[PDB]
Amino acid sequence: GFLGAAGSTMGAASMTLTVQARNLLSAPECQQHLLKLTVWGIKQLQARVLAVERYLRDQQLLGIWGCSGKLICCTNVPWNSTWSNRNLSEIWDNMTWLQWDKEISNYTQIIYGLLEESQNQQEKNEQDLLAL
Amino acid sequence: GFLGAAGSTMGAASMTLTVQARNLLSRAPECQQHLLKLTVWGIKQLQARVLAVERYLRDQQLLGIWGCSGKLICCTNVPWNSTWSNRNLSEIWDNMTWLQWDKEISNYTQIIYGLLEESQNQQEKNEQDLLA
Amino acid sequence: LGFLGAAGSTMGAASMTLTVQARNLLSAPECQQHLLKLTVWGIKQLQARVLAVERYLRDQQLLGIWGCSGKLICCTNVPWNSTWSNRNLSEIWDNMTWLQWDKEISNYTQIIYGLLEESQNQQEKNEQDLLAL
Amino acid sequence: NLWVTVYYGVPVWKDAETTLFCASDAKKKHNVWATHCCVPTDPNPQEIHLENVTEEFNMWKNNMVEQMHTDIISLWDQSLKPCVKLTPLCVTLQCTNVTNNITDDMRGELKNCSFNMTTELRDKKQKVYSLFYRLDVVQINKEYRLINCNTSAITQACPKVSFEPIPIHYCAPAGFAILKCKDKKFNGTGPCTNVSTVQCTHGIKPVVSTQLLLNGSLAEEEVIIRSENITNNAKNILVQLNESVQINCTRPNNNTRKSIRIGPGQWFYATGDIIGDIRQAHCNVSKATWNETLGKVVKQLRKHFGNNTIIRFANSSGGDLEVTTHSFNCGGEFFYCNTSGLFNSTWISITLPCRIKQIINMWQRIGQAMYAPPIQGVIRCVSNITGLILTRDGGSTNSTTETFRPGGGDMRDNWRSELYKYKVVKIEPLGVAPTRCKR
Amino acid sequence: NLWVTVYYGVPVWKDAETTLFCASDAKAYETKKHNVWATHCCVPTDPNPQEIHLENVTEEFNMWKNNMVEQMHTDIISLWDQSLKPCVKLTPLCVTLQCTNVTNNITDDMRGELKNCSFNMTTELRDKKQKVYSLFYRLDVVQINKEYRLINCNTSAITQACPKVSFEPIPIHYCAPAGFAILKCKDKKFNGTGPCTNVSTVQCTHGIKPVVSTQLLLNGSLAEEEVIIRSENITNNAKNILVQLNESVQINCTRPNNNTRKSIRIGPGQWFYATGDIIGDIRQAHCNVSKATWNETLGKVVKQLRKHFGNNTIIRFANSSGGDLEVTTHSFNCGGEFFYCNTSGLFNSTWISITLPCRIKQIINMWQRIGQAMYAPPIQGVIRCVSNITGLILTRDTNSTTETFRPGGGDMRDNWRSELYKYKVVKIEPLGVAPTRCKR
Amino acid sequence: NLWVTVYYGVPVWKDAETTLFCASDKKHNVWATHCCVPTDPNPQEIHLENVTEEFNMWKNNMVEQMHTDIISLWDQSLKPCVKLTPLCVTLQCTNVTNNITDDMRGELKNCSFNMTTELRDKKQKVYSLFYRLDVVQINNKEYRLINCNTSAITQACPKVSFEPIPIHYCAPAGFAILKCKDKKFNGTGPCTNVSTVQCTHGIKPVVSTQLLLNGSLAEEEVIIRSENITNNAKNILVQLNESVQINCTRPNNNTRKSIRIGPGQWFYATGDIIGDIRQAHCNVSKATWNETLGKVVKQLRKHFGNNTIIRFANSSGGDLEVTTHSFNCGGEFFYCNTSGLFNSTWISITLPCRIKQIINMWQRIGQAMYAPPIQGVIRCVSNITGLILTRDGGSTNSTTETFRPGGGDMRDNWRSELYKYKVVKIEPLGVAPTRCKR
Ligand SMILES: *[C@@H]1O[C@H](CO)[C@@H](O[C@@H]2O[C@H](CO)[C@@H](O[C@@H]3O[C@H](CO[C@H]4O[C@H](CO[C@H]5O[C@H](CO)[C@@H](O)[C@H](O)[C@@H]5O)[C@@H](O)[C@H](O[C@H]5O[C@H](CO)[C@@H](O)[C@H](O)[C@@H]5O)[C@@H]4O)[C@@H](O)[C@H](O[C@H]4O[C@H](CO)[C@@H](O)[C@H](O)[C@@H]4O[C@H]4O[C@H](CO)[C@@H](O)[C@H](O)[C@@H]4O[C@H]4O[C@H](CO)[C@@H](O)[C@H](O)[C@@H]4O)[C@@H]3O)[C@H](O)[C@H]2NC(C)=O)[C@H](O)[C@H]1NC(C)=O
Ligand SMILES: *[C@@H]1O[C@H](CO)[C@@H](O[C@@H]2O[C@H](CO)[C@@H](O[C@@H]3O[C@H](CO[C@H]4O[C@H](CO)[C@@H](O)[C@H](O)[C@@H]4O)[C@@H](O)[C@H](O[C@H]4O[C@H](CO)[C@@H](O)[C@H](O)[C@@H]4O)[C@@H]3O)[C@H](O)[C@H]2NC(C)=O)[C@H](O)[C@H]1NC(C)=O
Ligand SMILES: *[C@@H]1O[C@H](CO)[C@@H](O[C@@H]2O[C@H](CO)[C@@H](O[C@@H]3O[C@H](CO[C@H]4O[C@H](CO)[C@@H](O)[C@H](O)[C@@H]4O)[C@@H](O)[C@H](O[C@H]4O[C@H](CO)[C@@H](O)[C@H](O)[C@@H]4O)[C@@H]3O)[C@H](O)[C@H]2NC(C)=O)[C@H](O)[C@H]1NC(C)=O
Ligand SMILES: *[C@@H]1O[C@H](CO)[C@@H](O)[C@H](O)[C@H]1NC(C)=O
Ligand SMILES: *[C@@H]1O[C@H](CO)[C@@H](O)[C@H](O)[C@H]1NC(C)=O
Ligand SMILES: *[C@@H]1O[C@H](CO)[C@@H](O)[C@H](O)[C@H]1NC(C)=O
Ligand SMILES: *[C@@H]1O[C@H](CO)[C@@H](O)[C@H](O)[C@H]1NC(C)=O
Ligand SMILES: *[C@@H]1O[C@H](CO)[C@@H](O)[C@H](O)[C@H]1NC(C)=O
Ligand SMILES: *[C@@H]1O[C@H](CO)[C@@H](O)[C@H](O)[C@H]1NC(C)=O
Ligand SMILES: *[C@@H]1O[C@H](CO)[C@@H](O)[C@H](O)[C@H]1NC(C)=O
Repeated sequence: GFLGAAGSTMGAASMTLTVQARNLLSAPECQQHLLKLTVWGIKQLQARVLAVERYLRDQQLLGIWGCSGKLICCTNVPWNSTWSNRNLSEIWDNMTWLQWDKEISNYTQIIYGLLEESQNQQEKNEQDLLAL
Repeated sequence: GFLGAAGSTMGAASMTLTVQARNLLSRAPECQQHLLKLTVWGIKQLQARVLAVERYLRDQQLLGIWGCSGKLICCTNVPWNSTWSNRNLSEIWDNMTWLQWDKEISNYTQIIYGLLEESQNQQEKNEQDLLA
Repeated sequence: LGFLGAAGSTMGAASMTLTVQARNLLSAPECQQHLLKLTVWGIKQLQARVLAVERYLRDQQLLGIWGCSGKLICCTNVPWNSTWSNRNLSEIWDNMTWLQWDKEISNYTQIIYGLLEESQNQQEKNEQDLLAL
Repeated sequence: NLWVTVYYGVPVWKDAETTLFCASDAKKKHNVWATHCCVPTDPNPQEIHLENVTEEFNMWKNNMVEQMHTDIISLWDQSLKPCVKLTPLCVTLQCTNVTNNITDDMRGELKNCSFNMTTELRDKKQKVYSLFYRLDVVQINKEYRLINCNTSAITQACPKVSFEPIPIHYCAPAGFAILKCKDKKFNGTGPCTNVSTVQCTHGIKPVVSTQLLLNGSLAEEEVIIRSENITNNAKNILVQLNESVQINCTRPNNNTRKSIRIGPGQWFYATGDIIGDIRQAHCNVSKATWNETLGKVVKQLRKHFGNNTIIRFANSSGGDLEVTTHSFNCGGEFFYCNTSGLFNSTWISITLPCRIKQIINMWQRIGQAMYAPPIQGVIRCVSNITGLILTRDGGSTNSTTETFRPGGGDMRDNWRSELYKYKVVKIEPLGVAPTRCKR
Repeated sequence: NLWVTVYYGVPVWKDAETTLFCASDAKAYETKKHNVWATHCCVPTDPNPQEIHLENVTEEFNMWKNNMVEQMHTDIISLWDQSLKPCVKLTPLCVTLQCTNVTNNITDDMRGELKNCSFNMTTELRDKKQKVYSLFYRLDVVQINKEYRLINCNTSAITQACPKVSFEPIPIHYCAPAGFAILKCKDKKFNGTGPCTNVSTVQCTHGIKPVVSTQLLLNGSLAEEEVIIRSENITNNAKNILVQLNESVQINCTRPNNNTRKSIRIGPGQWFYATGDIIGDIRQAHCNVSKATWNETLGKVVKQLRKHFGNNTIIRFANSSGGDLEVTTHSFNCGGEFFYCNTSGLFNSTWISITLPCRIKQIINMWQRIGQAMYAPPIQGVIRCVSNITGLILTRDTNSTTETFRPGGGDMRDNWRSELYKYKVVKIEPLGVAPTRCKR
Repeated sequence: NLWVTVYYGVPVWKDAETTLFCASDKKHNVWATHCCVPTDPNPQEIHLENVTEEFNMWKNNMVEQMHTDIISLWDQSLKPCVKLTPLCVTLQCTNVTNNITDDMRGELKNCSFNMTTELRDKKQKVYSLFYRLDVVQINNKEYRLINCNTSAITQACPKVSFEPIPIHYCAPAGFAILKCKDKKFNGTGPCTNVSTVQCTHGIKPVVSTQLLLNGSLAEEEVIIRSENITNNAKNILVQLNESVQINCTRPNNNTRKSIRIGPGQWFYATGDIIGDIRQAHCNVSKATWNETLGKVVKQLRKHFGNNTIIRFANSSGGDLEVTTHSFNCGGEFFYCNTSGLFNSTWISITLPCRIKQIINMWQRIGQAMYAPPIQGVIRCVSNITGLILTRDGGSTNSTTETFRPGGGDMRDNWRSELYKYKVVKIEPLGVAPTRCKR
């Protein structure tokens, strides 16, 4: 079930990441009438184009942050108590991922900026180390 | 030599796999003027281009999920079954046309794909747990 | 600094801004309904969007071919040829901009790309055989 | 000591407005909806129950409703677009009454007109004779014209095209999901407990009607009243019933059709003579069924207005025929039925006369009128009344008695009846959370 | 213990349908601007295409079910209609005509085949009218009861084709979209359906000329140097037989009358192009086929035809069965005008210089649809056209010893099936697996 | 020991030609309706430190697109409007001599005709006023509309506004718009002060000829730009650093009649004029105009020689659209006589105007638009921001050089506002050697 994990706790929900990932990118008579209805043709085509663009934006971010290739990545940015002052048991104390997300909300943009800078500094450092 | 040679040794095929991958991806203002007026042909061509993109991405996503992205040939941890094929390397690798054999495995292909995803799901968890 | 703020900057310093260009490249219902009815215009925009995706993917596939996908900075096993450039390392990373560099070696772009492709295929085959045992 | 971890594929979503796909059962032909809503629905709905999930629904702000309204009108126009124009027929008519087999009820309602119109060749003229209903023809200065001559163009619907409602399923695009509220006795807005996820909605038949709602859902276990604001007398009230009320609608007259060549390759379909006696169209409603059903509604209205408040119904309101009467598309012809016999009671079989009209401004917009070809033979429809659209005629200092009227001139509110339980959300797979690991 | 290995690319494919795109090469500017096939196959061809010789690949090529043919057919229909959109309607001409015979310097063979008609028609202004004169071919005019009308008036509105638009076959190439490939059967004697070993792959087909004809196939391939008979099912009388010849037979068609054109204003931006008046004597249109060549060619067909019948049975040829003009005569479109030639002179023999008279028609139903009509503008001067007969469409229908074959028409799809009999479209599917010596 | 490394996200661009998508900040305005996408409330101009770049206004692809798209919008605007085909009939016209100033006798005609009514069988008698520029004689009283022999006439829908509204052109992703900030940039060559923007400034789609209206001013000094300053076959675009105010009017108090041309359709006819008949005209301040020409001359002296004997003269002969100044004021179409502006040799001004209702919106022919009458009196004020001039060819080394105003493609108006912008594409992969090896 695609959103079967919707009621799951954040911890439990980690085991369904794959089903959602697959769903995100999921008759001659139908083709003939859809093409004639120029507007329906375009509306459906636009939807398909957008789905691709959204998919790619998420993949690019995982690339930029150094998390590509995995559904789960650890980073090198420490957690700030400002974003959330809950402890580990509290974060996973039967909270629905969705509820937790509602609590973080606006702090998301900050986190992404930190991840992006961290990865770029890391690549420079690795380039220099490889040269040595 | 887009298809190389279907009749060549399965391992021989390695030499042209880069070529096959590159050939999956594709200025006269006049063609543009005609297609914009030719609305139905404009839509059919956009649909064809969108399809090619979607097919490409679905395969890449799948390699990603399986943990086989970033490489042409991936070794995985799924045991081979005698119910799919019961032949040694002389018979099934060095003396086979890719196409005839591809057809026989098709029955069992979806089984294999599900197994590949699960193996990777387990590996990602194990790596996150090891990195305390 | 800004999106192309580093455009006139020395090549070395400008390397620390690569994140922004990489991201920018992939970035009112009443209006949408009007423009939807206007079929030709709508087709022009779809074509523009489809091409933008195609160009993006072309570049990503190519980094994949060269085997350094996921990085903004790629290191290789292919040496630099004096034929391509006989400039001083000081000149290459300093006292020049990327705009200047690009036009100076534009003649060899395709050479380098072919060499990088060959290098990667050789590396993967060797890895396949080393793991085998 | 926790560090940032990024997770892709987290079960998180946010409200969104997108384009849905039109899908239908994979099985007749020449039906506008079945032909164009071409995507098949063979798999059973993948309804996934969400355990311990609370979500807020708001039918009055639902964009699925707006989307159906827009698409239905658009599709309607595409269906009629390639059909013959009747603009060549907007000529002075010579008309007399039909006096043949006339009863008192239809006296003066059916009128016999003749006129000079074109032929295959542009040099010739022909005189033809057709019947019209009084509602379509206006007197000028025996001299008449069609009413849709000064404000609009008239086109004829193609005789091969059916407008019979068939089930439509709306399906989400990848990246989106439809959340379904299964709470029983759910009121138009607020949180739902029994929430499930589906890829497509329940099939909906795009039935067009005024005043009474037909062939929809039955409100589960009881009469349910839904409104945007019950207090505000400017809002419509949608009431769903838990018993179907059977209504039989008949157009007893046996018609024949005449095919006339208006021009090269073009045809006009005219109403020919009636064979047999002339009678008024009408609909039958069971007396007891209606009386008990209405009483159930009244009890539910007192639930919100008080046990010392008298509820009375009034017979419609003044206005255009399209809103003062109950409109059907029965058999493909358009009936305009008088509901005064249904809404004349005070709380502390029934036959409805109907008139027939052929030139229809089906949508509220003006400038495009469709001419309904006549249907030969005799028409009979049997249908289920599944709900009411009521207006509370409030705004006065009379706490003692409230007056209700049937009403509603906007089809938009008809789709709200079936779509009240669905919501569309967008999936947001990237989530960030801390844990005990770091690079 | 060989385990699953995942391969990104694999040299494999499956049969598939996909939309193909068109490319062509106009060799001159007018063609680029006014040739219908040139304006709508804008994309230039590959200056140097390659053919890849797959080895030890045996594949099935079913021409009768080939989607590639179906696309060519629907595409030509759409293209034909598109070219007529921005053209003058002749609705104003669907009027009563007053007609007499053309009796001036006319051979008896043409007597009654050409009429002199006049009518009242509109002018630049809505109020004023003019009387005009033109000639019509007998086929397009029907007597109503000296009053006549055009034949299309009781069925459909007619549109005049734009006067400088050219509908003339040029080589057309079909090209695969990325992810797809076109396979060819190079087997010299490859019979329509069933496997072959000589299989190669190309990006685009060779050029095909979209020549429209109804009985004899013109300007196609020459059967890989042997006479070849192909059909879906030889046994079933309901199937057509496509016969390809190993040499061409020339057919010389002429419309000898010297025509002129009259340009008539019918409205503010609307012109009608009328047929004018014939200069010089009036003669019948006709086509010449070498008699000896035709005999010999037909005999070769008979020899091969008997391969699937008794060795000493009688092969009888006969003329067309009843049907419409488009079916029973040879529809030949050349020089800008439509000829309907009588082919009975080609099929009047029993086995064990031929002059074919022709008719001219201006009102056309190209695809056998009757919801439209087209009017062909007249061509001034004299038309002379020499074509190559490359194949035939024949129908075979307990006479243990004698069988009868007749020429006949059919769906235009058949012309394209013949030229495209050797091509197949497949989809490439890069992923696959194998058991090999490695673990993660 | 240097190795090839690859950098993705390198700030390098190449010249490119791509489609721009249009955005802008009444509801019946054709441009506002099309460029309905909102703009950035605060566009961010990024100055590029130490970047030199070459611009060429005469080959600017942005100009070509503006031209193509504006034509399309006019066609889309008219596409759903009522055709006037039924009015192409013999007209019965009179002289209209009542209360007419003597100097314009003959400009108006009063014509009657037999028009169909909503019912197809019945006919009606119609009276309407016309300008002599639209109505042409057949072979004394019998006239027809001029386009009865060439094209269908479509009337404009009366509710649609064609008032220029600023339009901003924005780059699609992957592209950027570069602009010159240098003052006194003459259009072809490197500029030193270069910024990058997401969108251009707002450009009003003003359609006019000879004198450019409601544009930008040239900083602090007149700039003369041309593809080739010594080629008499090229036009010269002169941008002023001061505006000149011009007051235009159509003084006649008009009325609108609307008649039942057919079912669901209305035709807009000019009815009787309420007052006296007077000519349309434009006022140009005399002293300001004299100063304006002197400034232009100073810059011409720099290009052609300090002998500075220069003569201005009126336009060449030709069609009304090219020889007179043309503009749309209040929705009406005016053609004005500019000879009064070019009568001096160097070493208030009233311009009479005429009104025309059947308009060829662009230089192409075969389609025409009918401008419905506007009631009341029309008056507007606009700014002259630049001029289009042609240097006459002829004998060389003339002591006196000659310049005359004139027209040209509409592209030339748009080249003015867009002279400073260029579109480039970003190409993110750069390759350079360094010390790092795998
Ligand atoms: C299958 O494939 C084959 C190819 O293998 C296709 O066959 C080709 O089809 C095309 C298209 O129809 C033909 O093109 C046109 O040909 C005509 C005529 O030229 C041919 O005939 C000449 C005959 O004259 C000689 O013999 C007669 C015998 O009766 C005799 O009476 C006469 O006095 C004279 O002795 C041949 O001479 C000519 O050359 C040949 O002979 C050579 C011998 O040595 C040989 O070497 C050659 O190879 C060749 O065989 C040829 O066979 C052309 O006139 C026509 O050209 C048009 O365009 C040009 C370019 O501008 C223009 O100058 C021409 O005047 C002409 O345009 C005018 O006429 C048009 C009507 O034809 C009209 O529509 C235009 O608007 C225009 O009219 C204007 O100008 C006139 C000027 O006088 C003016 O008065 C008007 O008012 C107006 O302003 C084309 O080239 C090919 O010829 C034909 N190939 C063969 C071998 O037949 C076949 O179609 C395909 N099959 C199918 C079903 O599609
Ligand atoms: C609520 O839902 C109900 C139930 O679906 C709707 O009522 C039905 O409406 C349909 C459509 O009008 C009715 O179907 C029609 O029946 C006609 C009578 O058929 C006779 O002949 C057949 C044999 O051929 C016998 O089996 C049958 O018993 C009868 O003796 C047919 O003639 C109709 O077909 C004609 O029109 C179609 C176009 O629609 C053409 O394609 C055909 O060729 C032909 O000319 C048609 O099949 C159905 O009978 C009704 N059911 C009931 C119980 O009455 C309500 O209308 C709906 N309510 C609302 C408001 O929408
Ligand atoms: C260069 O730039 C100038 C300045 O913008 C342009 O000139 C303006 O053009 C507009 C459009 O024609 C003029 O606006 C019109 O004014 C008419 C008069 O209104 C007076 O009375 C009202 C009373 O309520 C006052 O509010 C108002 O301020 C005035 O005192 C109105 O009647 C017009 O509205 C009608 O027509 C429009 C047509 O689009 C309809 O949409 C409306 O519903 C209504 O029927 C309109 O508002 C403006 O006054 C002009 N200003 C000046 C200084 O001239 C130039 O045209 C431009 N140059 C070029 C070449 O385009
Ligand atoms: C939900 O569904 C169950 C089973 O159908 C029912 O018992 C219950 O009353 C419903 N309402 C809730 C629990 O929200
Ligand atoms: C029920 O519907 C009324 C409509 O007037 C609304 O005001 C009220 O908030 C709704 N209650 C809930 C949350 O079900
Ligand atoms: C040869 O052609 C006949 C004609 O119908 C067909 O039946 C037969 O299968 C063909 N044989 C092959 C395999 O080519
Ligand atoms: C061909 O047609 C005959 C009947 O004429 C039939 O018996 C036979 O089975 C058919 N063969 C094929 C190809 O199915
Ligand atoms: C021509 O064909 C007939 C058979 O129809 C044959 O009898 C005759 O001998 C042939 N003539 C030639 C050219 O040999
Ligand atoms: C009056 O009519 C004469 C023709 O008889 C014409 O020459 C003159 O210009 C007309 N005057 C006006 C004001 O139209
Ligand atoms: C300005 O004009 C001079 C000639 O006087 C020319 O050399 C220079 O390149 C031009 N510069 C620009 C930006 O047009």
